[PDB]
Amino acid sequence: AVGIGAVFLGFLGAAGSTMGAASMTLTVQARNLLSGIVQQQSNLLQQHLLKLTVWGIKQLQARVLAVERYLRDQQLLGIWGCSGKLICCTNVPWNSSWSNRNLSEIWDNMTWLQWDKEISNYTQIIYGLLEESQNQQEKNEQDLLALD
Amino acid sequence: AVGIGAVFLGFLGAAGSTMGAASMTLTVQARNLLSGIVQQQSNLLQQHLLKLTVWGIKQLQARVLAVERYLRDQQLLGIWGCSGKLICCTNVPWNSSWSNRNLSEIWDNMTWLQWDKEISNYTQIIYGLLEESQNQQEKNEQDLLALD
Amino acid sequence: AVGIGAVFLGFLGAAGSTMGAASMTLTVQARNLLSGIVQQQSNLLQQHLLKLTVWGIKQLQARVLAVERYLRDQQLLGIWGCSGKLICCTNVPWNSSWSNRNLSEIWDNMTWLQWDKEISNYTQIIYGLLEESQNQQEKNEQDLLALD
Amino acid sequence: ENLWVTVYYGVPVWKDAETTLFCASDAKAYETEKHNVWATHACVPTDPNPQEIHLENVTEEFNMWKNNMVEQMHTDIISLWDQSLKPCVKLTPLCVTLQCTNVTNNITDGELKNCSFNMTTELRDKKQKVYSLFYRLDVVQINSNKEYRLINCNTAAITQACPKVSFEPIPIHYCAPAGFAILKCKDKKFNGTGPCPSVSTVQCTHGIKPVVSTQLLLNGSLAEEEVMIRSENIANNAKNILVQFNTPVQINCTRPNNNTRKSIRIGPGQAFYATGDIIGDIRQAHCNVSKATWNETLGKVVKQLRKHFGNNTIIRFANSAGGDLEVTTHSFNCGGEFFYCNTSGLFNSTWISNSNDSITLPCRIKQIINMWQRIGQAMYAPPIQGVIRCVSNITGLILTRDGGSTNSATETFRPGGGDMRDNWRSELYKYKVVKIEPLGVAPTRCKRRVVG
Amino acid sequence: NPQEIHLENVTEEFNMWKNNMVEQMHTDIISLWDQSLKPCVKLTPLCV
Ligand SMILES: *[C@@H]1O[C@H](CO)[C@@H](O[C@@H]2O[C@H](CO)[C@@H](O[C@@H]3O[C@H](CO[C@H]4O[C@H](CO[C@H]5O[C@H](CO)[C@@H](O)[C@H](O)[C@@H]5O)[C@@H](O)[C@H](O)[C@@H]4O)[C@@H](O)[C@H](O[C@H]4O[C@H](CO)[C@@H](O)[C@H](O)[C@@H]4O[C@H]4O[C@H](CO)[C@@H](O)[C@H](O)[C@@H]4O[C@H]4O[C@H](CO)[C@@H](O)[C@H](O)[C@@H]4O)[C@@H]3O)[C@H](O)[C@H]2NC(C)=O)[C@H](O)[C@H]1NC(C)=O
Ligand SMILES: *[C@@H]1O[C@H](CO)[C@@H](O[C@@H]2O[C@H](CO)[C@@H](O[C@@H]3O[C@H](CO[C@H]4O[C@H](CO)[C@@H](O)[C@H](O)[C@@H]4O)[C@@H](O)[C@H](O[C@H]4O[C@H](CO)[C@@H](O)[C@H](O)[C@@H]4O[C@H]4O[C@H](CO)[C@@H](O)[C@H](O)[C@@H]4O[C@H]4O[C@H](CO)[C@@H](O)[C@H](O)[C@@H]4O)[C@@H]3O)[C@H](O)[C@H]2NC(C)=O)[C@H](O)[C@H]1NC(C)=O
Ligand SMILES: *[C@@H]1O[C@H](CO)[C@@H](O[C@@H]2O[C@H](CO)[C@@H](O[C@@H]3O[C@H](CO[C@H]4O[C@H](CO)[C@@H](O)[C@H](O[C@H]5O[C@H](CO)[C@@H](O)[C@H](O)[C@@H]5O[C@H]5O[C@H](CO)[C@@H](O)[C@H](O)[C@@H]5O)[C@@H]4O)[C@@H](O)[C@H](O[C@H]4O[C@H](CO)[C@@H](O)[C@H](O)[C@@H]4O)[C@@H]3O)[C@H](O)[C@H]2NC(C)=O)[C@H](O)[C@H]1NC(C)=O
Ligand SMILES: *[C@@H]1O[C@H](CO)[C@@H](O[C@@H]2O[C@H](CO)[C@@H](O[C@@H]3O[C@H](CO[C@H]4O[C@H](CO)[C@@H](O)[C@H](O[C@H]5O[C@H](CO)[C@@H](O)[C@H](O)[C@@H]5O)[C@@H]4O)[C@@H](O)[C@H](O[C@H]4O[C@H](CO)[C@@H](O)[C@H](O)[C@@H]4O)[C@@H]3O)[C@H](O)[C@H]2NC(C)=O)[C@H](O)[C@H]1NC(C)=O
Ligand SMILES: *[C@@H]1O[C@H](CO)[C@@H](O[C@@H]2O[C@H](CO)[C@@H](O[C@@H]3O[C@H](CO[C@H]4O[C@H](CO)[C@@H](O)[C@H](O[C@H]5O[C@H](CO)[C@@H](O)[C@H](O)[C@@H]5O[C@H]5O[C@H](CO)[C@@H](O)[C@H](O)[C@@H]5O)[C@@H]4O)[C@@H](O)[C@H](O)[C@@H]3O)[C@H](O)[C@H]2NC(C)=O)[C@H](O)[C@H]1NC(C)=O
Ligand SMILES: *[C@@H]1O[C@H](CO)[C@@H](O[C@@H]2O[C@H](CO)[C@@H](O[C@@H]3O[C@H](CO)[C@@H](O)[C@H](O)[C@@H]3O)[C@H](O)[C@H]2NC(C)=O)[C@H](O)[C@H]1NC(C)=O
Ligand SMILES: *[C@@H]1O[C@H](CO)[C@@H](O[C@@H]2O[C@H](CO)[C@@H](O[C@@H]3O[C@H](CO)[C@@H](O)[C@H](O)[C@@H]3O)[C@H](O)[C@H]2NC(C)=O)[C@H](O)[C@H]1NC(C)=O
Ligand SMILES: *[C@@H]1O[C@H](CO)[C@@H](O[C@@H]2O[C@H](CO)[C@@H](O[C@@H]3O[C@H](CO)[C@@H](O)[C@H](O)[C@@H]3O)[C@H](O)[C@H]2NC(C)=O)[C@H](O)[C@H]1NC(C)=O
Ligand SMILES: *[C@@H]1O[C@H](CO)[C@@H](O[C@@H]2O[C@H](CO)[C@@H](O[C@@H]3O[C@H](CO)[C@@H](O)[C@H](O)[C@@H]3O)[C@H](O)[C@H]2NC(C)=O)[C@H](O)[C@H]1NC(C)=O
Ligand SMILES: *[C@@H]1O[C@H](CO)[C@@H](O[C@@H]2O[C@H](CO)[C@@H](O)[C@H](O)[C@H]2NC(C)=O)[C@H](O)[C@H]1NC(C)=O
Ligand SMILES: *[C@@H]1O[C@H](CO)[C@@H](O[C@@H]2O[C@H](CO)[C@@H](O)[C@H](O)[C@H]2NC(C)=O)[C@H](O)[C@H]1NC(C)=O
Ligand SMILES: *[C@@H]1O[C@H](CO)[C@@H](O)[C@H](O)[C@H]1NC(C)=O
Repeated sequence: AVGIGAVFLGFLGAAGSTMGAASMTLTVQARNLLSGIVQQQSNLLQQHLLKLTVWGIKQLQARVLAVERYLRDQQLLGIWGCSGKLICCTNVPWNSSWSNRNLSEIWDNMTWLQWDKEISNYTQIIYGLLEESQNQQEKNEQDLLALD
Repeated sequence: AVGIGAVFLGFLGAAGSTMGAASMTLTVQARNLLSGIVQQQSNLLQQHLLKLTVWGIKQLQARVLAVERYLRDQQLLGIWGCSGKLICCTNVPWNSSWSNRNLSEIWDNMTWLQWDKEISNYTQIIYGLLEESQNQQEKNEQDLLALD
Repeated sequence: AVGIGAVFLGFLGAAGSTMGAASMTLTVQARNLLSGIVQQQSNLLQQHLLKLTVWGIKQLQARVLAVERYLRDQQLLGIWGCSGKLICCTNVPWNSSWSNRNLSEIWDNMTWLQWDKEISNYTQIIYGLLEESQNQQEKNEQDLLALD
Repeated sequence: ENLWVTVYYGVPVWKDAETTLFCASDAKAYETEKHNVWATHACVPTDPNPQEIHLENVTEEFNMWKNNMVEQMHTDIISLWDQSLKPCVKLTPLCVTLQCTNVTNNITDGELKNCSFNMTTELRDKKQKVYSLFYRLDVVQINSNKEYRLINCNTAAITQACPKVSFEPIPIHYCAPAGFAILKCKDKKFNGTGPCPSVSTVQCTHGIKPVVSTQLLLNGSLAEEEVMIRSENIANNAKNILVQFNTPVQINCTRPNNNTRKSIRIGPGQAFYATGDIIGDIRQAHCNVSKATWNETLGKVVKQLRKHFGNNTIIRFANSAGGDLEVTTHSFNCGGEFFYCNTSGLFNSTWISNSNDSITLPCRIKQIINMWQRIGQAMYAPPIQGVIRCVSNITGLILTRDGGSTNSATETFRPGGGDMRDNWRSELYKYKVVKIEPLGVAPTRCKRRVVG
Repeated sequence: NPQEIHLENVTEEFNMWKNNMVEQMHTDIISLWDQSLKPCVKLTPLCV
């Protein structure tokens, strides 16, 4: 209806804003990602026998896909050492053949969507060892160094 | 049958005990929360064709609701920085218009159920920024301070 | 077909190798554990009405069991303080009535399968207090000691 | 001057997502009658408030033509019909040969018939003759005094709709799940495809009522604009046109016969709904339009299409000239029996170089329909008793050119309605589902202690 | 073994009249009957 301007800004409300602005609004995304219970109730908000109407089970397929792609996403975080923590710093340098531009030149200049588009091709290969050189051989260390 | 008194005390066995007592028995709850495999087996513990008896799929609806409400609960912990850790300390002060009473006056005096009842109304509003003022702007800090 | 030897080594490719070798290849297992989306697509890679063919829903039963046994496994890690971290050190001593042999005598001598077989009987009892004496009463401490 | 590549959870990001969506509609208790067509009791209730939030300076593509939510939103509608029918009574003991001729009237205007006829009673070897009243289209002849057979008997079976269920359309809000999101476009002059500069975020559709209509749409959404309307590619004739208004004009379809009915028992629990005696006048099904508004809403539909065939060119119109009985004329539902009017008065004008006078449009009523162009078990529509009267709110129409002739001299064209899902493009063109890709790696200077 | 464990000094409401598990526990019993019947023989040639 008529626009009300009381709350700011909202889920993906920073998609049209640069990465620096949205980098601060990471949580108005993280809660809306998984929650398939706030919006769908275990029991409803008598002629029918059982509820295998296809409103029933293809709602049912949706709820798990809601979680599993989250659940495998957050496992990637469990691979890289960031489980309960939304941002994550990183040890292996960036050799910039994936992008030649600066630090200001992205957070102030572009947006998140406008950054994936360009390295969408280099995406899989990086995730190869943001754990291996970062975590696979981060903790044989404190294995071999808490050894004493 | 006749009561046997060998094990102590059990799942929610500290619900009738004060918060301090139950605060130590947080794990006899955390394992019984999700485990829908210990009690339900992937294959059973030949005339039938397939098992779409409604024992089959409304058992099936139950298992995911078992996880997703856990999974969204533990995401709230992932929002507040406590993923693998059951208790969690906290930075933003408590202004006590939500409850005027003391520290001893709850853990020794009341129980957990007997504490939610009174602030059940103030529940949603607090969860607004036990992350924002606690974690949303806890790590732009070490973003801006591991900057060097 | 004919064997190609370009990649090394792979999922469970260290099952025939000693625990020390496989102890370094823990991640070529952790990603293949949950991922039921990489291999199964939310929409397919028109005469039919709806897809309740039993290819549909007993694929559907499989995906959740894929996650829940992971999800309850990784909860055990959330019980022991290791959520995002694959290996985990430990405080309560090992009294060795569960195995009399050495430290070299397992990582260099045996493999992982060849270690569970022998303490498969002592398995449940240990998990009793790799949290209680390790974590249940690890953080009433920093409760009582961050008290100040 | 050293650069690390560090990750972030919850980045506003999205991908063209293909996934199955779900419906949410505010629940009507409605303990009087029961069982809605589609919503039934399974659709989840809409939240007290569905949150709408503006995506600022965002511009994102939209192509409603390879859009999938329509192929879904009819995939459903066909489906659950075939399960709202299956519990209802199966009408195969009726394909019997059941003699009749014309109905009592001074011979004026295949008005209707009245057959008297064999049937099986609740008891097996027991039979009975009783009478009913059919319409021209439901039956076709073969040979005596005289007698015909039911038009579908030729090729398909029939399951009569349970009159307990009703086909009054209600708003349906399709919903994308967590891990995805729909999204709406929000500029009024937006045409069929292109990126939308004004965008705001929804997760569940506004209330779409699934009106079963061929060649026209009505009681639909209405843009605050001057009715600018799109094709898959206007340059070609074969691909349809889909108008929809800016101020709706009223439509009231009528037949003022008070039908009577009579439950009669075919067998164990099966009760066939025979139409009974007519009491009162004989009166044909029709529909009123005041041209005053029609020709002037027409008038604005006139001038805008011009912007694609030159500002100096012919335009044209007359009636549908191709296809079957059901789609050449206005197929739709009103109150329980379906209509089929030649839209003759309407497509009546040429407008070049830029007292009530109400149109009245004769229709014929059907009872047994092979809908959605699907051969197979038919549906017998039970009659409707007493008067009928349905008001209406024209919002749009569907049209198709005829093609080959001299360019720009005088090309002609005509409403087509070759498929229905153009009914779904009517109000599913703001919307587009999209994936959540919420995690992004990006380079900053922070990094925690190198533990060595 | 199903584990039974006493909740000590706990007092909690009970209203068996708007209780739902009954409306379920008959919702079932009606239901699966109508699927233990459907595979069995249909007796309409007998109303003779
Ligand atoms: C464009 O938009 C337009 C604007 O909305 C649309 O116009 C709509 O058109 C539809 C028809 O297609 C209308 O639906 C029908 O309207 C009838 C007229 O409503 C008058 O009465 C209203 C008050 O009474 C209604 O409401 C009360 C609850 O408040 C209810 O108890 C009552 O039964 C009745 O429904 C009044 O407010 C209005 O202003 C009107 O004056 C209405 O009578 C119709 O109800 C029928 O039909 C439907 C369809 O099958 C059934 O689902 C209903 O249950 C009911 O049928 C029952 O009653 C009949 C009465 O004779 C019986 O013959 C039936 O067999 C049946 O009775 C059985 O079942 C009962 C319940 O179990 C038992 O008690 C009986 O004993 C029997 O067993 C229906 O609502 C819309 O109303 C109309 N809109 C508006 C706003 O009026 C237009 O259609 C749109 N265009 C398109 C293309 O869609
Ligand atoms: C398609 O069909 C639709 C539907 O048929 C068409 O749209 C409808 O068109 C109607 C116009 O013909 C319109 O309704 C009418 O409203 C008139 C009032 O308008 C005039 O007066 C007002 C001021 O009062 C002016 O503002 C206005 O400009 C006009 O000058 C009524 O006069 C009409 O008829 C009376 O009878 C009808 C029954 O048909 C009643 O419903 C109506 O109310 C009228 O008066 C009685 O009822 C009222 C209360 O309802 C009483 O106050 C009054 O004294 C009368 O008394 C009776 O009732 C009382 C109880 O209240 C009782 O004590 C007493 O004894 C009497 O029994 C007529 O109603 C519709 O609104 C309109 N519908 C829609 C949806 O737009 C459409 O045009 C058609 N289209 C085409 C293309 O054909
Ligand atoms: C939906 O509703 C609309 C609204 O009407 C319908 O539109 C009608 O559609 C039909 C299609 O079936 C059209 O019929 C076709 O008409 C032509 C013209 O008819 C001529 O041929 C017949 C012989 O077949 C002559 O008898 C006619 O005679 C008229 O003119 C002479 C003088 O010229 C006069 O002596 C006659 O009395 C009659 O005139 C009277 O009426 C006219 C106005 O109509 C008036 O000017 C005059 O003063 C008198 O009042 C006429 O010359 C016809 O040839 C076509 O032939 C087809 O059928 C015949 C058999 O009848 C076959 O021989 C032939 O091979 C074809 O098969 C069509 O019948 C009709 O014109 C049209 N009307 C309008 C107003 O558009 C839609 O059809 C409806 N749709 C559906 C699906 O129901
Ligand atoms: C549905 O489709 C079926 C398919 O055939 C249609 O068939 C009809 O079947 C019936 C029974 O098989 C046919 O009945 C015929 O009746 C005539 C004359 O009957 C009159 O005279 C009889 C004495 O001769 C008398 O018994 C009759 O009824 C009396 O008794 C009843 C009570 O029992 C009472 O209600 C009456 O008032 C009378 O008191 C009636 O008065 C008969 O001549 C026919 O010939 C047969 O039998 C003779 C020997 O008698 C034999 O020589 C013939 O070869 C033939 O075998 C037969 O009995 C009926 O005629 C069929 N229909 C037509 C058009 O002929 C059926 O009608 C369709 N609709 C339905 C069933 O609703
Ligand atoms: C479209 O077409 C339908 C037809 O189906 C019309 O529906 C009819 O509308 C009229 C309104 O004009 C209704 O009449 C009303 O009935 C109610 C209730 O009736 C009670 O009260 C009346 C007196 O007012 C009374 O007549 C009724 O009693 C019946 O039984 C009595 C014996 O106990 C007997 O004395 C009486 O006369 C009547 O039976 C008679 O009829 C039968 C055959 O029909 C005959 O065998 C018998 O011997 C008698 O002669 C009853 O107590 C009243 O309150 C109203 O005042 C008004 O009379 C019709 O009932 C109704 N019919 C149906 C089937 O619905 C639609 O209106 C029409 N609409 C349009 C828009 O055209
Ligand atoms: C993302 O990575 C992919 C893979 O490297 C890049 O795609 C490649 O882009 C080049 C264009 O520079 C394409 O080369 C062209 O090939 C034709 C012959 O087929 C040649 O005539 C042209 O002159 C040109 O060289 C190449 O085909 C294409 N390959 C694939 C697999 O897509 C892409 O450019 C990268 N995108 C960004 C934004 O970095
Ligand atoms: C939890 O928070 C809610 C919301 O503030 C509290 O509910 C409110 O309680 C007051 C009682 O103090 C109710 O006020 C009453 O209103 C009537 C008029 O309607 C007036 O005549 C009475 O004298 C009294 O003032 C108020 O209606 C009620 N509001 C709601 C929405 O429930 C509740 O008390 C809080 N509970 C605890 C334990 O703190
Ligand atoms: C894992 O733990 C189980 C439980 O302690 C061990 O199983 C036990 O093994 C002994 C063999 O040393 C079995 O004892 C035998 O009993 C018969 C009489 O029934 C006796 O005649 C034999 O001389 C022998 O003493 C015992 O039955 C068996 N119990 C169970 C429950 O399996 C098992 O050996 C352990 N495995 C390893 C690898 O440590
Ligand atoms: C009352 O019922 C009779 C049927 O028993 C209707 O008579 C029918 O009249 C039409 C013409 O009005 C005849 O149609 C003819 O069709 C042939 C092609 O099949 C065509 O070449 C002729 O020029 C004519 O159009 C039809 O054969 C005839 N039915 C018969 C003889 O069985 C009569 O029209 C009905 N009453 C009303 C008012 O319609
Ligand atoms: C028919 O169209 C009107 C708008 O032309 C829709 O809204 C009605 O608008 C009139 C004034 O323009 C108001 O007096 C009515 O109260 C409005 N009705 C409603 C229900 O909002 C109307 O909704 C349309 N009818 C439908 C959709 O059935
Ligand atoms: C426009 O269409 C109408 C029919 O909707 C035509 O109206 C006919 O006009 C004559 C008067 O010459 C009337 O006697 C007829 O009764 C009308 N027919 C009908 C079916 O109502 C009208 O001729 C058309 N005009 C043009 C130029 O196409
Ligand atoms: C003007 O009309 C002619 C034919 O009358 C047509 O060929 C030409 O395209 C038109 N020009 C414009 C600009 O519409």
